[PDB]
Amino acid sequence: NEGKALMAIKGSFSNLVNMLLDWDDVHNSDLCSWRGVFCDNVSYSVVSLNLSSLNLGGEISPAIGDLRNLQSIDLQGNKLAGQIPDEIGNCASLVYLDLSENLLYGDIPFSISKLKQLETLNLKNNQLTGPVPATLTQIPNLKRLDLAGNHLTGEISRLLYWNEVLQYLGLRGNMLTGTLSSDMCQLTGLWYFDVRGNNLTGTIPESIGNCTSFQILDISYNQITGEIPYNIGFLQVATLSLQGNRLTGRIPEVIGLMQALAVLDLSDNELVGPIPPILGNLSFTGKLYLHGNMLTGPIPSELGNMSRLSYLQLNDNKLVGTIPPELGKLEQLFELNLANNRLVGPIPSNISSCAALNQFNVHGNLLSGSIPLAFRNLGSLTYLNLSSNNFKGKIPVELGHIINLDKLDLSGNNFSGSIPLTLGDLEHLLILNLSRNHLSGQLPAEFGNLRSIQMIDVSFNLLSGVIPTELGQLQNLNSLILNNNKLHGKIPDQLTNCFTLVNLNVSFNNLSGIVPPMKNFSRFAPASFVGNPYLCGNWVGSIC
Amino acid sequence: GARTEPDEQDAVYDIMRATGNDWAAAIPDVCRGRWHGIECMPDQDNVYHVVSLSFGALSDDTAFPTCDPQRSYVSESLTRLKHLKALFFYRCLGRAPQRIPAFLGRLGSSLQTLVLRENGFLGPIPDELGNLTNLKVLDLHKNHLNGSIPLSFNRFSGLRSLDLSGNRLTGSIPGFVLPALSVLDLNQNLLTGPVPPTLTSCGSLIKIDLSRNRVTGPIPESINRLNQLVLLDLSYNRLSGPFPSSLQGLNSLQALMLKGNTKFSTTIPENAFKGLKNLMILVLSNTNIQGSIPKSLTRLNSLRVLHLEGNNLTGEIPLEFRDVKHLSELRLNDNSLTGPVPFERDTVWRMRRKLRLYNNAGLCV
Repeated sequence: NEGKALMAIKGSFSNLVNMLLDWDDVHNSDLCSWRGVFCDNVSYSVVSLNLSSLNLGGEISPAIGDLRNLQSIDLQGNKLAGQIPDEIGNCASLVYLDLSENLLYGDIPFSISKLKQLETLNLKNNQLTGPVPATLTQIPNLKRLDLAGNHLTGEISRLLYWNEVLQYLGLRGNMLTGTLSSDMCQLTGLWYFDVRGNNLTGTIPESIGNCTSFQILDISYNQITGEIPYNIGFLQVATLSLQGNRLTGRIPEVIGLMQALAVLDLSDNELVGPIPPILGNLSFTGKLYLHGNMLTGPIPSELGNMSRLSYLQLNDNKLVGTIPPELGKLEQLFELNLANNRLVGPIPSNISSCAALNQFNVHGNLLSGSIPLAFRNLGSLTYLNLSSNNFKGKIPVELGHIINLDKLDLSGNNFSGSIPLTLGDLEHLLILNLSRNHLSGQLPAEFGNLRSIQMIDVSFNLLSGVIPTELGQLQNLNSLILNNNKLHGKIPDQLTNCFTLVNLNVSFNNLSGIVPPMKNFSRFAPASFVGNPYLCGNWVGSIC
Repeated sequence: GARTEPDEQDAVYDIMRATGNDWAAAIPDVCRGRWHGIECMPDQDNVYHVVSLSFGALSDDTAFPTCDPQRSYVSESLTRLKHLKALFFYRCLGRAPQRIPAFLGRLGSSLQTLVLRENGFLGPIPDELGNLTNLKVLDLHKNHLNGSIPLSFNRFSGLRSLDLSGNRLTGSIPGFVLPALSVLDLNQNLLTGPVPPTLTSCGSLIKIDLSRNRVTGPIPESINRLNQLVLLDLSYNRLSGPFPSSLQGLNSLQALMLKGNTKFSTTIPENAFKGLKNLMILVLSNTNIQGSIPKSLTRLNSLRVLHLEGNNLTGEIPLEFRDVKHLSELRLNDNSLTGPVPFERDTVWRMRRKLRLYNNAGLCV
């Protein structure tokens, strides 16, 4: 009788090659010891079925409704298709239902509302379509409602928000329209509110400060308009995720009193005005994402009072002034992105006290002076984008002693001197863009030691000498851009051993000779070699 | 330099001692040593007052204090908390039979939230719960409550949410006119009599759950006044026909369930369900509905779920159903329909088992 149902559930799968060989109603007498089934030790009836992560690949048989004493179902990660069968609704004792990570389609069945004992409804990441029905408000014990990763439609009826026992409202990534409601703060027991990635218009309700039980508020990427209400300051959230919307106005200063905050993301909106300095006393936040707005004024030096700040993104704004030296108090700063602003002055030396600093990006500003020497102390540095600025001086020798550098962009500046040979021993370097400067001397042959390198750009400089012949050793180099220099001599024959060299631009030099047989000569641009007087090829502007 | 009001603090000590958590008696200041489950707020005079008090494993990241099943009880010292705004007890079970204490009325004007959910309370609801004049949320779900719903609930003028589900309440539903009432949940009780007429005068109602009771009579033709009503569940009662001639004033209605009113015994006029712009769920199964499936159901735009199984429906399935491509569940099984089934391979192969037509001897092809 129960083995009947278990056998139908097995038979409704597909890819069960050597999978449920346990399940054999006649060669395996005890159905209470088959793979993934659990009975209670008194009636020996199925109460819990966990076939997680087996890729059984079929459908969910209606016979699952014939295990009346089921308390837990876990069919996650099995490439299951079809609709959620109505018969799950007559699993009256069901307490936990997890169908996440499958390919189930259709509506959330009406029979789901018959499960008066249900506490966890996890339907994450399927192809479910249709509305979030009001019937889910008829589940008196539901604590976890995770419907993320589907194609659900319609509005979030405010009927849903009248619930005292709900803990987790996960609706991320659907196509939900309409608005938030003020009744949102009636979710008096909720700790997680996630509606990111939908299409909800309207504004943030002004009474949202009544939602004091929330631990994570996430309404990001949603097309929400209006301003940030003052009462946002009464939230006790640790995560406030408002990014990717159409918010206007200034940043409410009251956000500076939310000391329980750990992640503050106001980015990719249309905010204006200054960065409120009160943000300094946010001594427990580790992520401050204010990028992609129209902010104005300085990087407040009080940002250095954020002891636990680790990820600071202020890029794509309109900030002015200097980089505050007090940023060097952030001993735990991991990533610093000040790109695309109007900052001014030197890179502060004190920023070498951010020992754990891992990515540093000041691209697109008006910074001045030289790279301070204390940057050699940034041992953990990995991404270094000083591009498009007004730096001067020579590329420091010590820059080569940052062993973990994999992306180095000094382009678009006014660097002088010759390239340090230590740049050649950046073992893990993948991208090296030194173009658009005043670099002189020879192109270093030590660049041959760049084991991992894939892109080398040193165009628009004053480089002289010869194209280093050791570049042929570079087995991952796919882009070699040397144009607009004063390199002379012949294009090395060893460049043919660059197994992956797809793009090469050595035009506008003093190169002579012919081009050697390249195994990817046709993938090059037409003007790859123009502007070399004594270079002999089959193009206009050559003597041949 | 702020401190908690001393009598409110000693009252907190005694409440906690009565609930099984004698440890709270040791905190020098409960309002500044605030635990999860207690909330204080200061007046202009820099003195803290207790405002919220919660018990039971409602959980979250954090959990509230639980109650020792051998010792706990609700202490009268709650009346010493003059400023209490919210009181939570969730699954906080005592040793033995305990009634809802009448002294809860003695903290009247301050209280706005009274939640006594699943606590095993017995006997009748105390009448003096009507003293809680500013109550906006009242939750007495799944207890064992004797007798009638108190008439003094008339005094909850500001009530937003009333939940008395899962008890043994008897008598007819008293007819309060609560102008701000949003959710009314009285399902799974033993209520009788007709649908109160005054029900249709609480216009803020978005949810009416009267399912699993003994309510008799017809659906009043004045439900059209509930222009904000989202969910109307009248399943498993003793309701009777007919439908109101017109249901057009019920926009925002997403779900209407009348399943199991086994002596409803009327027909569905073509004119009945026209105009329901947001109707998604319509369950009319096992109600002895007579006549022919109105084709107007075809033109309901938001309709996803249509349940008509277990009735005395007869005749042709409207051919206009051929043109319906948004139904996810449609049950017509166990009637005496008679024509040829008019569904396209298109939607037959999409719906599969979620389209039920069996046990109609008449049906063809």
